[PDB]
Amino acid sequence: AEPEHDQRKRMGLKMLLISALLTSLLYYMKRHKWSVLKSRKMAYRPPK
Amino acid sequence: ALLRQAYSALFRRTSTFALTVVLGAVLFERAFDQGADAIFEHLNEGKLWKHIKHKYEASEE
Amino acid sequence: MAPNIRKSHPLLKMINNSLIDLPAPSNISAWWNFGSLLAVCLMTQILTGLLLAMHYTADTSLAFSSVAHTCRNVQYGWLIRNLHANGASFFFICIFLHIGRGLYYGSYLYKETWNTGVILLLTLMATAFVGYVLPWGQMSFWGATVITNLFSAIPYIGHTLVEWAWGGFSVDNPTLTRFFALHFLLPFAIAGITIIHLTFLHESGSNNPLGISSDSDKIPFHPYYSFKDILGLTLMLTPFLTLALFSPNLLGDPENFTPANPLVTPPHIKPEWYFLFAYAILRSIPNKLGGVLALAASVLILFLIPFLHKSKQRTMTFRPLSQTLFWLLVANLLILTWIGSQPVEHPFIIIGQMASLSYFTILLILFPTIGTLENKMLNY
Amino acid sequence: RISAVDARMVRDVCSKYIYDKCPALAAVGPIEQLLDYNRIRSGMYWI
Amino acid sequence: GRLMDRIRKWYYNAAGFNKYGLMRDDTLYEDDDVKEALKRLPEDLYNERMFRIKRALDLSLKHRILPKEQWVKYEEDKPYLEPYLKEVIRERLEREAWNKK
Ligand code: HEM
Ligand code: HEM
Ligand SMILES: CO/N=C(/C(=O)OC)c1ccccc1COc1cc(C)c(I)cc1C
Repeated sequence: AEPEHDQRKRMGLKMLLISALLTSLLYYMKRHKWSVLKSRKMAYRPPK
Repeated sequence: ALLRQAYSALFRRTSTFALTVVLGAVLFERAFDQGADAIFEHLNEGKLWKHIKHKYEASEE
Repeated sequence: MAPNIRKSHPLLKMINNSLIDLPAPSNISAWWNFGSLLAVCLMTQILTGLLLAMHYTADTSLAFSSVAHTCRNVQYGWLIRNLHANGASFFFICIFLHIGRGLYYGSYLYKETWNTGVILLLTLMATAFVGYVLPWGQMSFWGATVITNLFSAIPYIGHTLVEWAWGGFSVDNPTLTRFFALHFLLPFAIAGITIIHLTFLHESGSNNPLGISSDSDKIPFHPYYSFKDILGLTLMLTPFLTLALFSPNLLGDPENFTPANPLVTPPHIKPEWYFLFAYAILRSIPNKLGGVLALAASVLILFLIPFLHKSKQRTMTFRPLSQTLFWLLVANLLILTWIGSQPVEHPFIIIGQMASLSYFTILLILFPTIGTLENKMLNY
Repeated sequence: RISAVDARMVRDVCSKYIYDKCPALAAVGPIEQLLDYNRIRSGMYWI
Repeated sequence: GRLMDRIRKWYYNAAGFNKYGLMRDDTLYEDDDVKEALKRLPEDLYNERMFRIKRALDLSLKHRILPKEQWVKYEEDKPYLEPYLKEVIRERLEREAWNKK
């Protein structure tokens, strides 16, 4: 019924490893850029 | 310090950065494939044709 | 012209003024990632679909086998096939969260951006409908049968609107061929309209989780949301592929591995998960026509959401009452989905009509009401 | 010391102190149009 | 008795926009009336409302809130826009009715 069975699961593997590796990196990159807004501080200084 | 070396050498000049990514992808592939197949196969000892193959490959009829 | 060729060029100014220098709220959350996924999702279906269409044969005598051939003989055909069929799901999952988000944070107040969305949804639904008939399996055939057969319940122009769609007297080759064409077509219509959707959007700009002017703090789409969206992509893409690569048929009905046959009605004819909810409301009203209208309105109801907003605030962030009502609705939908996958027998039948009943009530009566009452509790 | 400077020298010295560095920025007034340190930071590299 | 008060104070704390330092009026959806109203606010009240919001947005982006101490308290919430807003609506209802006339 599914001759591909094997190759398809060998693929599923490579997929997770890469997927894991890549999602990690991209999370860092996303965090790294947003860091500028995340840390960011602000004050209201009317000229009272 | 590798990070600095890597920075100045590879990552600083946007042109070498891309060059690194290319050669880097090349090496990464070759190895990531080998290791994964190796993991997959090992995980399935004697179940693959690659394994049982010898029993009929030049040893019959 | 201007200094940088990004804002002056008649095209780079487009890519730029809608994906790079585009003003976006500093706080839009993860529930804002689905727009891009939906987009990405779309391009991917069209790509996988074309690749499949290049090996498909639209003819009752070869439909089922052309697909089988594609999986069994075409290089990576088996893969492409998966991705496409499963991509339909990712698509719907994505589109339902996209909608949910819109309901919860009052994005629908962006009337045109919204109504075009509704139109997008409808088109997508039709698309998956015709697409499902293509492999010509048992479910493909009977699904086509069950559904198209409802029109004959419309008055006068009924029995005709049907023998017209079928191009004959029953679902047969004539129908299959026009469905392939229709399926090949609609995705482009979708892409088209998707452009319009984003255009109306850009007029106002993105709404945001708090529902208050975000002009006080806007950020350039890039890199903030470029990166944020790409992350959202991989995060979702992971389970998609996981399900698609390890449990290929977790979702698909097996009756569709059996070539369609008009002399055998399957035991339980039911749609893919993403139609269940509507299949349930369809069967709640036992009266071929009434059930049809009830289905019709189960989706067309979205066009009314904008006019049923009574809150003084845009989002549900600060309206704990609406929230639970909202989550009640969500759950209300799971139940309806569950019912759709069940046979027409007690207890299901009653449980069925109930959820249906509540569904419309929550959206037509409760929400508007609770919202009014809520304003009074703020002393407004 | 000034006649010693040639283009080649200027490039190497500016690269040394300017290229890819994270700068300090001070904005005062109706500054809404100038934005994002990120964007400004990326202006620190590539011709 | 004080039922309405208990309720209002409850729902107020229930909604929890004070956790962001927002006043009730700071959360109003900006429809046409609200829009005119804000335009009538005195320079200061407007700037104060402005910062209050931008503050709450930066909080939402950060996924945080104000420390319990800074939360707006039900009875210290100043309804700065409502007086104006009601007028804008009065004026309009007048014009509106007068034009059918
Ligand atoms: C496949 C078609 C669709 C695609 C590709 C699409 C794409 C987008 C994109 C890219 C965005 C901006 C980012 C975001 O907020 O998600 C967006 C926003 C929006 N879409 Fe869609 N959309 C689709 C369907 C719909 C549907 C079905 C509805 C609802 C009935 C809808 C309602 C909205 C609204 C109201 C916004 C405003 C978001 C906000 O800022 O609050 N869209 N859509
Ligand atoms: C809006 C995007 C699309 C959606 C939602 C979609 C959905 C579907 C669905 C649900 C099926 C049945 C899959 C199955 O379970 O077997 C299908 C099949 C098919 N689709 Fe699409 N499709 C889309 C776009 C396309 C496009 C643009 C083409 C190519 C021009 C295409 C060509 C096909 C073909 C050849 C089949 C038959 C093969 C099969 O059954 O898998 N699709 N599509
Ligand atoms: C051709 O039948 N395709 C089906 C499917 O699930 O496609 C994805 C299918 C299979 C079995 C029974 C009913 C259907 C279609 O039913 C539909 C179709 C649409 C459009 C809607 I709104 C609502 C329902 C309930």
